Order: sequence, then structure tokens, then C-alpha cells
Amino acid sequence: HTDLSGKVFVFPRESVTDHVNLITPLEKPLQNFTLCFRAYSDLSRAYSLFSYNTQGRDNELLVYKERVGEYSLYIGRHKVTSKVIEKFPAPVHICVSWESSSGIAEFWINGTPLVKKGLRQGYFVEAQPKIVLGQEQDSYGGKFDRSQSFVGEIGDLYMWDSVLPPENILSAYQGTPLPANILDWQALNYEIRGYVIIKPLVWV
Amino acid sequence: HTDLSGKVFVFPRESVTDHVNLITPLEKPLQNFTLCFRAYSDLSRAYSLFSYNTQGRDNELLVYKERVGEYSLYIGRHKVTSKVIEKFPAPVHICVSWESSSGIAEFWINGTPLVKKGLRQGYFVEAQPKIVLGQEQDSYGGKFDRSQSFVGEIGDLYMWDSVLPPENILSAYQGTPLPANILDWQALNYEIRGYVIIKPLVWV
Amino acid sequence: HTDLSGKVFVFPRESVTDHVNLITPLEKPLQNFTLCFRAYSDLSRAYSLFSYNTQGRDNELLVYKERVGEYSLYIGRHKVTSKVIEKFPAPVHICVSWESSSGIAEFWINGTPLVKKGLRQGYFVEAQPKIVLGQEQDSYGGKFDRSQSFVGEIGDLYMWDSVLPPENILSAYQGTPLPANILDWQALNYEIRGYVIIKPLVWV
Amino acid sequence: HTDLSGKVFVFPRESVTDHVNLITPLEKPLQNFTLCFRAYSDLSRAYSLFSYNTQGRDNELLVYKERVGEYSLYIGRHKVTSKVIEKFPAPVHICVSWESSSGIAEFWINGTPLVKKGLRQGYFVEAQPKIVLGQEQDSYGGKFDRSQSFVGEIGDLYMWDSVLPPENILSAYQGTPLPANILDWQALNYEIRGYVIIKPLVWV
Amino acid sequence: HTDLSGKVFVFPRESVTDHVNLITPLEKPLQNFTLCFRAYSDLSRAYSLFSYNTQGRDNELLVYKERVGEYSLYIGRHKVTSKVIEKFPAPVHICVSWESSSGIAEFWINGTPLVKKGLRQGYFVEAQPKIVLGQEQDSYGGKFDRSQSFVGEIGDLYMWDSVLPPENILSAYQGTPLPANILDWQALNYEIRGYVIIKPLVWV
Ligand SMILES: [Ca+2]
Ligand SMILES: [Ca+2]
Ligand SMILES: [Ca+2]
Ligand SMILES: [Ca+2]
Ligand SMILES: [Ca+2]
Ligand SMILES: [Ca+2]
Ligand SMILES: [Ca+2]
Ligand SMILES: [Ca+2]
Ligand SMILES: [Ca+2]
Ligand SMILES: [Ca+2]
Repeated sequence: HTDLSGKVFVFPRESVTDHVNLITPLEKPLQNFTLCFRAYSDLSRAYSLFSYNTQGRDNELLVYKERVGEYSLYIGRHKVTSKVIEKFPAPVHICVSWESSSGIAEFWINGTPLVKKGLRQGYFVEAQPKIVLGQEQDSYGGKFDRSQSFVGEIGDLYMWDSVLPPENILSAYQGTPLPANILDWQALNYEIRGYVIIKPLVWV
Repeated sequence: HTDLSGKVFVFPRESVTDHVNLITPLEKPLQNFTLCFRAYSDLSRAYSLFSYNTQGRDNELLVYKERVGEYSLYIGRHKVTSKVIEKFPAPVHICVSWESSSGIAEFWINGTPLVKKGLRQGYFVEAQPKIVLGQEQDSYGGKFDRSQSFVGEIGDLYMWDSVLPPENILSAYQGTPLPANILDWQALNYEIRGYVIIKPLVWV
Repeated sequence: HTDLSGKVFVFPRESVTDHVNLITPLEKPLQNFTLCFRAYSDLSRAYSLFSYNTQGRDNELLVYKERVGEYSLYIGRHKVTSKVIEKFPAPVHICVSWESSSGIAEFWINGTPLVKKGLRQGYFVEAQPKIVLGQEQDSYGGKFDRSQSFVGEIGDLYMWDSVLPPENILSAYQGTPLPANILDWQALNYEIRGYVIIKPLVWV
Repeated sequence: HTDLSGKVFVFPRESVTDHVNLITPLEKPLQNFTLCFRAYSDLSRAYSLFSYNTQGRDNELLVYKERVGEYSLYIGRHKVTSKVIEKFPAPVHICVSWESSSGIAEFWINGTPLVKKGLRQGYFVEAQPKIVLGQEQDSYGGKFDRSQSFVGEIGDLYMWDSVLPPENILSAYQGTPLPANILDWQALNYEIRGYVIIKPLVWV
Repeated sequence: HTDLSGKVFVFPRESVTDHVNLITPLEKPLQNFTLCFRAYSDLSRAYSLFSYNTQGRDNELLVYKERVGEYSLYIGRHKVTSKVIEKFPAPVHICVSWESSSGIAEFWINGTPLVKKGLRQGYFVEAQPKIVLGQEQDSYGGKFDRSQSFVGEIGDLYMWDSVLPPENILSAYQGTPLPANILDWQALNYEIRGYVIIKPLVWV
């Protein structure tokens, strides 16, 4: 495991092949989760921020930016979208949580809550995933799409097997995140494939 | 009755089915009223905020948002509309009052008064209503329209049988409303039908 | 006669009928005047604010709003127009002064001077007027136009027989006007016709 | 001469005749000059601010507003233009300097420097001008153009036979200009022709 | 060498001829560099900011502004572009760094980092350059294009043979740059060709 404190993944160009695999020892299906990270991109087209596929299941858990000010969450192929006022281009801190019992998905942008949406109530997101940054998966670990590639910088990424309350979301945004049990930036297991560079985080 | 202090109804999806029925013992026709509530939605299309129908009477009392920055009140099928500068998307506190003797409708958006309008002077809004949140009624308790459904969050809903002066509107906006005798968020009788989730209010 | 301190006229709907007559015993033709008032409307189309006609003379003294950010003054059928940056919709305090010796017309919007314009130097505005609020006169007391009708609220109307200095205009905008000899909101003689309601001034 | 301290020329209407003649006793060719003045106009079309012609020579020295946010200087018929962010309509302080040896023209808008441009390096602007405010000259003292006429207010006009440094430009903007040897608002020899009115400066 | 502290190069007109040659003792191929400078221009069309060509090689190192809010860097005819929110017209401080080992190019605009891009990883930018300000080269020292010419002002130009950390970039922006070993504004060897004028920097 690697300590990425004060560092980002830079995806410096559009491609079909540049990506990072994120490795997690997750064996049981998810009833709850929270995912937080920082992103800086000047793409205007759609792109994937976080792609999580399982065997035979596309878009099992996908965070997707359709256009400026619009964020989408996919859970088992189904999707919700919430909107926000945002400057472009601008660095952004994104948190998203989902809770099976209610189906409620909560997007938080720069520590500010978006309108709640709901999907897949009672569903469990499948385990044994392939998780990739920089590309959107259409297969278990591949079938990428250049028009959906992420060009820019991603840092401070955390994933918890719980729904973070607002205080913990703000803590993540303001730079003191709670240690995370699925993915943790201070102890990340990753594989760089193609043109991805690790650099200091300079836009915080 | 239920105390919903610090909580909202979440209408997490577009549907023709999801709604909340609000129960009030109202047996006498309304001459005066004030209605306040908090709403958070990222719909750009038109939607119903508060739908009050009686037997044989559509839009007997309706608060309707035609588009961004435009608020409509219907009294006995008749309509008035007032405009406001507002950001989108954004949480909003809406208060609307109507007085039969003058016919004056008073919209207040985030503690700021809109231009007064007037309709149905001398009219009495009928009793024995069915009151719905989440959908727009075209019949007594039903005939909903998907394209008019409310998607998002509503809380701090209060209804008085009198016209509130500005200081009382401001108090409600600030989160310390006067006790209300038709509908009271802190003592609410309601029925959830379909996909509506009660969650803590995190956007104030 | 009537003290309308803290009160306004509400013209709650569009019509060709609803108006307020402003009665004055003015016998001498005016050489100098200043007229101040408060207005709040969300009309986008053109409308008349202050209509002053005499026998056989249309548009003898008219304050006309052609569109957002543009104010017109008519003196003896002749026209001047000055422009201003303003939000819409927004309450506004309008002062306008005219002086025969120079012809100079000064518009003041919310205590800010507009570009001085000029018209009808040497001319005198005829006396024995019919002064109306809420409609545009095309005859001596009548002949109204629906598309020119004022929908909204008017208050703090004052009219002096002299040209007010910048310091005296700012006092009236600040809510402490000097007493006025032609029209005085703190001692006004008026006539309500049609659907016009007096209410408290809530938007200051 | 006349002390015009705290006063403006008001050009109250669009015309082909209303102008002010400015008379300088200098009677010498110009190698260096700085011209500062205050202007307030709500014209959207192009207009002349300062027109300086010599016998047989049109546009010898001309300050010309093309459109909002665009200021032109003509030296001996050659033209430079510089851009600025400005509100419309708004009162403005304009300073412009030109130095023969370098050809450099320096526009200053509200004490803020525009991008330097250069023209007519080594040229001498001709002696014995007819200087006009309110109209654009095409002949020696005349051949005015209605569509180029200045409508609005001009005050605080000063002209030096030197290039003013930033500190001196700022002093003029602030309202404490250095004594001027070509044209001076505190000792100005002027001729009013047509409809031009002297009024106090109120928009500063 | 000249200490150009507090001074700018002014390119006062559009031309195909006016330019400055920048002379450097660098004879070693560059692996790493940082370039910082200040620019003030009101051009809306594309223009070259810094043109660096070698024998037989066009656009070996080029800083190019295609349009408002878009900055392009060329390394060996390969291009990356980054976007920023900026006012127009407005003075700008530009820093750009490039690193061969990673290919990472970093734009900094007024001390704010843009999204990192990547190009020409492993490449060596060729030595013995002709460096021009005011025109874009298409040959070794020439072949200019009027439509790519720079009109406006440039100052505070520095170039280091290393990738500067954020602190040193900010110091340059704030007006305390570190000594620079390729090009240094405080000890610059230059050649003015055509119409270029040295003036004091007034827009800082
Ligand atoms: Ca997919
Ligand atoms: Ca895909
Ligand atoms: Ca209905
Ligand atoms: Ca309906
Ligand atoms: Ca009329
Ligand atoms: Ca009329
Ligand atoms: Ca001319
Ligand atoms: Ca002309
Ligand atoms: Ca080239
Ligand atoms: Ca070229």
C-alpha cells in the first residue's frame, strides 16, 4: 500500500488506454457506501470519475459527469442525476453516498448538499469489482471509451462502507477525512496503466 | 400526529404515483390563509408545490412553479403569478398568503416580498379538501400528472387561517415560526403513498 | 387629507379600468417641478407610472416606462428618455425634476442621478390637470389603454413646485422627504376607481 | 476666463448644432499633450467627446467613442483604439496622452490604464485649432454630424502640453488636477452655441 | 545586458515586422524549463506570446493564445491547451513549466494553477534558439504572420532551466522573482527591430 498524501494522479491526455486500477479487498455486497475525492479537469464533454464494474454487470457503481454542473450516480445500471451551480473550469471536491434501505443517493459538492435522489431501494451493489480511474468500463476491467475518458487530476480519494453524516463529509472537504475501509488515499493499492503521472497536489 | 422538526419529505424520483396526503380537520370554508414551506429541487420543468382540491373543484388552492423565478397561486381555478430573481438550483423558503376581502395574494421568497397580485375578491376557498404534496391533483385526491410531479425535498410546512404580517413571515423564514392552526410541521397528520422518504434537513 | 405613511396603492391585476385619481387645486401653470415616488412591478411590457393631462392636451406631464432600465418623461407631448442599470424585478424609487428656464430634466433612480436631458425650454405645463395612477390617459381624465396599465404597487408619492437639490432627493429616497406643495403622501387627496387596494408598504 | 469648478456642460438633446467652442491662447504645434475630462452619457451609438480640427485638416486631434468599452484617438487622421471593461450607462473619467517622439497613446479610464497603442511617431499636431465639445467637426469649426453628436454631460476638462505621469493622472481623477496650460476648467474661455446648459456636477 | 525592472516592451501596432529578439547563452538542449512573464493586450484574435524556433524546427517552444481563456504550449510542434476563467481585457501574469521525464506541462495564470497536461515525454527541446517577442516565427528568426502578431505590452520575462515549485511561481507573480539562468528581465540581452518602445510598467 502507498501513501498518496499531498499527491494526485495526473491523466495528462485524452486516450482509450490510460487508466489506474484501484484494488480493494471487498468480498461482501455493499448495502451502504460513501465515496469522496477531489478532481480538476477542463473537459466540457462527458466523463467518468469513478467506474466500478463486476462480472457481467456494467455500471454497477459509476460516478459520471454528463456536463458542467450535472453529476450522475449509477447503481446496478440505474441512474440518478443532480445539478449544481459551478464555475468552469474549477477544482471540485465531490462526495457521494448511497443507502440501500431508503435508496437515497446524496451528492455533496464542495461541502454543499445537492438535492437528494433515489434509486435501487433494497438493492445490494455486487462485490469483487474492477475499479478504474481515468476510463469508463463497459466490461469487467476494460472496453474503454475515449469520449468518456477523464483528462486532468484526481486526489484525496476515499471510500467507506457506510453513509457519512454531514460533519464527516465536511471533514473530508476541509482536509481531515475519517479513515476509510474500502479505499484510502493514505494506504492505496493501485496499478498505473499507460500515461498516468503522480504529481504534488498544487490546487488546494 | 408527528413532529417533523429538522426533517424533510424526500420525493427522490419522477413518478405519477409518489405523494403525501396532508390531513387537516378543516370543515369551514377559508377566508384567509398563510402557507409557508421550504423546498429544494433541481427540476427546470413546471411542478406543483402544494395541491388543494375539493369535490368537483380543481385547483381550489394551488401553489405552482411554472419555471425558474416564477411562482403561481391558484384560488378557485383563477391564477396569479409573481416573479423573483433567484439562483438555480437553490433551496427556497416560500410563503404565500391570500385574503378574501381584498383578494390580495402575497408571495414571499426567502423573506423578501414579491409584487402583490389579486384574485377572487369575496370568494371563499372550499372546505373538506384533499391536500397533496409531490403531485398535482386534477380530481378529488387523484388524477396526477407525471410532468407536474415534485422531485426533491420539502420541509418546515405550516398553514395558518390568517394573513401573516412581515415580522411573522421573517420568523418562519428564520426557522422560528408561530404556531399554525391548519397545518403544523411539528404536529403533522400525513399519509405516505409510494416512494417518499423522511430524512434529516441538511440544506439549511 | 389622508396620511398614507407606510402605505401603498396596490393595482393587483391588468385591466383598462383600475385607476387612482390624484386631485390638486393647481391654478398656476408650472415652471419648475420635482416629482418623487416608489414603485414595485414585475411587468416587462411598457406602462405609465404618472399620467398628467389637461383640457385638449395629451401627455402634458407623463412618466412612462418603455422597458426595463429606460425611463421617459413627456413635457407637452415632447419626449426625453434616460437609461439606468437596474435589476428585474426590483422595487424602485423614482425622482424626476424639470425646469422651464433651461429645459433640463433630471431623472433620479434610487438616489442616483441619470444623464440630464432637455426639452421644451421656455414652455409651461398647463394647469387644471387630471392626474391618474394605474392607467395612461389619452383624454382629459380617461381614454385608457390596457397594454399601458400599471400592475403593481405605488407609494411615497410627492410633488414639489421647485427643482430639488441632490441632497434633498437623497432625503426622500432615504424615507425622510421634505413636505411638498402640489402632492403630499402624508396628506393626500385621492379617488380610488375600480380594483385598487390600500396595503402596508412591506418592501422597504 | 470662467471658473467652472463643480459645474458641467449639459448637451441635453441630439442635434447637428449644439456645441461648445473651446479657446486656447497657446497657438503652438503639439509634440506632447494630456487631455483629461469627465463624461456622462447613455448613448449607445458612436459619438465625439473632443474634436480638434485645424485649417484644411480634419481629425487633427479627436477623442471618439466607437461603442461601449471602446475608445479611439485620432492623431492627424490616423487612428488607434483601446478596449476596457465598463458599466453602461456610467459616469466616466477619461485621460488620454500622446507623445510624438514615441508615438505612444495612453488612455486612462477611471484612473485605470488601458493597453498602450502607437501612431504618428515624429508627427506634430497642428497649431491654431477649432476645438469643439458636443459635435464632431469635418471642417474648420463646422460640418457637424447628428449621428456623431454628444448627448449628455461633460465636466472637469483639462489639457496640458506634456505627458502626465500616473500620479498626476490619478490626481486629476481624484478631483485635484495639476494646473493646465492649454485648457483649464478653472480658467476656461468658451463659447456656447445652440442648446447647451451649465449645471452643477452631481454625479461625482 | 539591461536591467528592465519596472519597464515593459510596448508593441503599439499590428504589423508583420515589429519584434524583439531575446538573446541567451544557452547552448545545451533543455530537459526542464519554467517561463514567466506579464502581458497586457486587448486583442481578441489569436496571437503568439513567446516564440522559440531552432534551425529547421518551427514551434520548438511556443506560448500561444488561441482565444480568451485558452493558453497553448507547443513543444516540438506538439501542442497542449489549458483553460481558465479570466476577464477581458485584463493584464495577465503567465507562468508555464515543462518537464521531459514526465512530459508534464503546468500553466499558472495570475498565481493560479491550470489543469496539468502532458506532451513530448522523453523529448529534448533543441538548443541555439532564435527567441522572438511580438511575432510568431515560421522560420529560424523570421517568416512572421501579421494575424499572429502581438499588440500590447510585455514585461517581467524570466526563464529558468528548471521546473519551479509553487512558492517560486508565486514569488514571480507577486513581483519578487528568483534569478533566472536562460532569460532574465533584470539582466536582459535583447534587440529591438521595428516599432517597439520601452515604457514604464504602469498596470501593476
Ligand atoms: Ca459502462
Ligand atoms: Ca462506456
Ligand atoms: Ca389541477
Ligand atoms: Ca394536473
Ligand atoms: Ca397619452
Ligand atoms: Ca395611451
Ligand atoms: Ca471629422
Ligand atoms: Ca464627421
Ligand atoms: Ca511557427
Ligand atoms: Ca506562423
